[PDB]
Amino acid sequence: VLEVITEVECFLNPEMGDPDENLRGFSLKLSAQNDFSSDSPERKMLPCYSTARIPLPNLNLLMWEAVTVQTEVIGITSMLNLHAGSQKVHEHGGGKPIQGSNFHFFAVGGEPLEMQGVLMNYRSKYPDGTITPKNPTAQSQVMNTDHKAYLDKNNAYPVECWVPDPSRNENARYFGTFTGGENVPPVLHVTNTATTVLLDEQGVGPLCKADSLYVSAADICGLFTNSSGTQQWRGLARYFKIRLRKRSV
Amino acid sequence: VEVLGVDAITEVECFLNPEMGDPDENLRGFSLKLSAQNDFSSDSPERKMLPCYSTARIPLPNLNEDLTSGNLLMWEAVTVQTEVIGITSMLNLHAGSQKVHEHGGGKPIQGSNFHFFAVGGEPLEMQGVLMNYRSKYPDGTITPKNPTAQSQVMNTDHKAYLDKNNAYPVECWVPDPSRNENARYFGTFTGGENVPPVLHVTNTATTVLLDEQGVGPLCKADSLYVSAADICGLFTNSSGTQQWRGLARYFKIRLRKRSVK
Amino acid sequence: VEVLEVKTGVDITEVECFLNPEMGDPDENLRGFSLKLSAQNDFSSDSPERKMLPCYSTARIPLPNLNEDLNLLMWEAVTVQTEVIGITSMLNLHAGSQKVHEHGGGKPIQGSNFHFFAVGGEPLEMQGVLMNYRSKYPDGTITPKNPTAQSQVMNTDHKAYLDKNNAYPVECWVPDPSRNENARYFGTFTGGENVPPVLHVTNTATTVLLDEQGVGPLCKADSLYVSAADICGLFTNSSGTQQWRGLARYFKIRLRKRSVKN
Amino acid sequence: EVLEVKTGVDAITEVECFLNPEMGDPDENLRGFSLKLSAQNDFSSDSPERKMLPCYSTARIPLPNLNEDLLMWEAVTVQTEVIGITSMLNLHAGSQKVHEHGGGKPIQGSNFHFFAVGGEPLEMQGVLMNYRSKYPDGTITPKNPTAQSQVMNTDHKAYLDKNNAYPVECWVPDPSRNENARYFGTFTGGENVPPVLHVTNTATTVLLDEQGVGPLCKADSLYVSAADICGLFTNSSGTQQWRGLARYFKIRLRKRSVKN
Amino acid sequence: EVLEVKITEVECFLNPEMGDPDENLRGFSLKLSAQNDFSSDSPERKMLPCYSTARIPLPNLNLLMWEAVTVQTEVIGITSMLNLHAGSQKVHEHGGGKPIQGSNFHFFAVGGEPLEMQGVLMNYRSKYPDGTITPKNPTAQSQVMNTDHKAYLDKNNAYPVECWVPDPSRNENARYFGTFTGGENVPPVLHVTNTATTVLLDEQGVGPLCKADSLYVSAADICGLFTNSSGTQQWRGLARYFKIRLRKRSVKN
Ligand SMILES: [Cl-]
Ligand SMILES: [Cl-]
Ligand SMILES: [Cl-]
Ligand SMILES: [Cl-]
Ligand SMILES: [Cl-]
Repeated sequence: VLEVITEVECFLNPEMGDPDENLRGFSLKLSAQNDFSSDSPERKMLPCYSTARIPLPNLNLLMWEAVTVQTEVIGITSMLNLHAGSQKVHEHGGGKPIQGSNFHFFAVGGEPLEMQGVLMNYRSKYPDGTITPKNPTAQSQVMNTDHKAYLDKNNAYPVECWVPDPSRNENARYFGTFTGGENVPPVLHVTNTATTVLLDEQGVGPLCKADSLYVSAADICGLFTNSSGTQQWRGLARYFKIRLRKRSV
Repeated sequence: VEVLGVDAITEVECFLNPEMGDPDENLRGFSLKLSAQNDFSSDSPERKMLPCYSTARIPLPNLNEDLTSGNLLMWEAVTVQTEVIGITSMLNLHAGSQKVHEHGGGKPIQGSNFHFFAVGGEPLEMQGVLMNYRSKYPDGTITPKNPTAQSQVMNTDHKAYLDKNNAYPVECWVPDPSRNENARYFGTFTGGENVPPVLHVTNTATTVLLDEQGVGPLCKADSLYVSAADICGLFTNSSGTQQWRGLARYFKIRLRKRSVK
Repeated sequence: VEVLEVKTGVDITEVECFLNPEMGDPDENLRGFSLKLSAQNDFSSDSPERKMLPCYSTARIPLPNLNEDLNLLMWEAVTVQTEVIGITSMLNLHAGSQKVHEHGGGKPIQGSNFHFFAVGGEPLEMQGVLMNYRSKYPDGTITPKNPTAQSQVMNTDHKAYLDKNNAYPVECWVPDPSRNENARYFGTFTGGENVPPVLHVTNTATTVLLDEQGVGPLCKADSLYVSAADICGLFTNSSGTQQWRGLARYFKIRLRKRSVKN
Repeated sequence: EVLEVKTGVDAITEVECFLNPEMGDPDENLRGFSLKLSAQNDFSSDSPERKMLPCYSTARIPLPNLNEDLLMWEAVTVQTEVIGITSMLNLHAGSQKVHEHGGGKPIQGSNFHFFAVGGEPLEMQGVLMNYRSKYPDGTITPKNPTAQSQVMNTDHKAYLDKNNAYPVECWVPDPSRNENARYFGTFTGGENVPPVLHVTNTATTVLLDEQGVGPLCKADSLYVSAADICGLFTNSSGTQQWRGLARYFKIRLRKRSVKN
Repeated sequence: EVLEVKITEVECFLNPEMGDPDENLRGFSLKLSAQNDFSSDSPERKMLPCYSTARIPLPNLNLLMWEAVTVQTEVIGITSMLNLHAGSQKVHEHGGGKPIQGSNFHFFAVGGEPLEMQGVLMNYRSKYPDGTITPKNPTAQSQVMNTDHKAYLDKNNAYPVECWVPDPSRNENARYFGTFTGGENVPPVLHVTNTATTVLLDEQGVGPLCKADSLYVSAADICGLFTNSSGTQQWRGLARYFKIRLRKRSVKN
């Protein structure tokens, strides 16, 4: 990497499971109380990480360096609809707000996000279309160094199976907050005044290999509680605006 | 709206009223009672049940005697002081609100809330997202045209200017982070049945409107745009019915004269 | 008032005040509490009793005139140290409060709270806003005159000076952000049934009262005004009835002499 | 009164201590707990037992003797934290089950975390929930209180001059005095409040005022004060007791020249 | 003692020691008991989470000593708590499983010697099981501060988290950071980022110095309670990653 502008943007859709053509942005209803010895969750019940590869102007070595990102979760006010489908809070009361466990995560890199597998239950039998830890053992419930993967397929890597790998990701920046619990309030902020700098302490940002920029996200907002009492994950899309400059390699 | 050398500062003050629905003449600042449990396939919210974005265009003094000149002057918005007005009104637990228990006081306003403002030199630009794309919205509202299942996530068709007061339902629209190059917007959504409202007042806080290059919103055709949504939470009537409560937002915006090409 | 330089000399006075709260004080024993809260009055017949309504506290601190000939000198407020007094009194869970469960301790004070202070060179300027414009307020209260539905959002008619102690109900009035050019105010409202009180004491915290140009509130008529509201939450009696509980607020204000033009 | 910091050999010292909590200690085995809490006493007949009332902790630390013809020790920094926060992860002993087949109920609810460093005893102001409370022998509480003692009564001034005597519910640090002390307290009230406690040997509180002057130690004595009521322990029966923990202090001091 | 500075990186994933009640429930404790009288409180080994520790040997440089300058650390697998289909009690009829929630402790340390610990007990009369190292000759004063209870974190899976805390009166040659959050319904809140570095230099710019060419990492990451369908509860813990930058420092003999 030697010394030494353009902007790209993306709306990245969430991958919550989409149990039918009308329920884009939701998961299938949650099952409960499967014994660890017989836990076979359906594909459409499992939120997955989102990713997109963004092609950049080819340059000939000059490389695009990501310098800043602006990002926010899109449609947060949609949760002020308490008239459609949600269980009443009490008799004559309005609908129950989306609430409970949530995960808000994004990454910007010059290559796919590197992940480490960890499982609640190693004996989980994951469905076709999902990519999950291979040859899991009891150690897969703590740290098992076999479970390395690239975030190289959209709507494939279940959020519950994978985390950003802090032992890799030399050429990406990632940020995530997990908040667990049945009554957790969603707290989401919007502003066009907030920028994250992507430069390390030596002043270098993600360098885009094969003229490619990779954005990654997961934005599980909480659980939607139907009138029947059934629960579904709700997700929202994440906007990215990335400022890049030419750097000489 | 009070609108008061080359270093001339104009201060624009205004109190923007909330638009929560106002279901009768006595419940200004409240919505109609919330319905619940409408199947997605038959969800027809009443007009007066839907809080909408508040907005106003504030005309500014004309700056340019000669419209033919190489350079023109524009009002540039440099700072805003803002706060929500009448937050103490929620200490009235004697009127209309369900008792917390037998012999107890009234239930405080609480639950999901949204506190949002914008200051720009053109209308706020908005992106539509829906809980439920099959929602049938009522006459008087402006809501995403020809929504699809993709409207429940991101559908780039749904672009609008916040160009009408009490028309754009908060539940359908967010500020568009892909536009608004000539506006600053700030919002926080806090969801949940029991969320406590937390609101601060002080005449000592100022938000700077200058971007990275030190440039504020530039007021196009001498027009300053203020936008707000202040849903404080849900009021619970003795019956158990719930209504949105909103409050007005004050703005004090300082502007200077910028030369442009 | 044209503001000139700070008058330096061999002479920064400090003044201090403990400002008692005005929660309603329903009898001789219940100083610091309101009357039991009523519930479920229809908006059309809402007549709260005076002793049920917390009011803004205010005191005027008199200062010596500085002018040998009626250029002049005014006292300028530079800083304030302030804190809520007796926060630990809520650790009394043996007196009066409803058991949390059988064989358990008393229920803590909790729920909606408001913590507000101001320091000005003149009375606090307030703006009226009502939950219910049809509320019939009791003798001894000063509340918005000729309210309309618009009084439930913003009605610019409702301007008042905080010119009387224990008269302006907290539920009717907020500091006016469109006035108070000669005062600094700070408030946080936290609403809800089960809100925990969170209160900090420290003698290391100073609020600077100086504006953008380094100018504090000026005591135009040789008076300093301190204003407060400290509703800590609701006390729940064994019976189920609820009362507001308030606590006094301490102020210590650093003053200097400021030159101004006649 | 205050001149230059004196440097030289032996112009700096550090002192440390662990101050035990004073939660009431209802028997020889329940050190660090209170007696079970009563409830619903009428204000007119409120007679709390001594062992039910947590009190402020205080200790005097002697410093190397300095000469008066003035040189004084100046407190510059304090490192402090609450000791034994992980003991609350014992959910097997004595605590009511959260539900059938469940673990014990964690300690939770109203808490107060307070410390002070001064060159004289902490100065306190009295405020009462109920001015008619009848406090027990062995406690020092607001003397001859009135209805005003429920808000602010300026008669209630005391020095924190006795360990395990000044009940926390009766007294606060007096912000109108303590010219020669720094204090820091947080009260969080409510039945379900979670304890939140941080430990780290990398956090330092600076005790210097805006002029760069720390507490000055009169007669070569340093005074530490604390209250760390962590919350309520719920027994199997439903009875509740306060739980407190010790507090560590590490105080760095330097010599300061002063003119009497 | 400590003179001029003369760079190497080491990394570790340290497993949690939550009790591991059977070969399938690695990362969990045995179900919690409740309501033992203080006079008859005999917790099983597998029910007690313990501090984790690893010693990392470094090249023998001989004085010159290895000096720990920075640490990046992260709890690993926080998203696994989004599995609400495996084994958790339903929140209500037709509902999803109950999240892990309740009392949690998140702690780490980097030192040039074993972590120095201080013993404090909920109940001094607690009778601890074989394989655990707990306060010796405890008294009622062991429920507050009893200075007898000093120990080195010198063994992995032995020192129960409920018995021991880092000693603020020692650990001159280590840096430690911990937060305890107690309560029935406390929400786990965990952040991941590869952009966060902790500086380990003291006031004089000296990091921990690796006595006998050993670096010591210590942790406890009790995430909260898992509630089984039956109502029984188990602690859940997760591994902690460490990446430590070290430099050579000249010292006097
Ligand atoms: Cl794998
Ligand atoms: Cl549209
Ligand atoms: Cl009026
Ligand atoms: Cl006294
Ligand atoms: Cl020991």
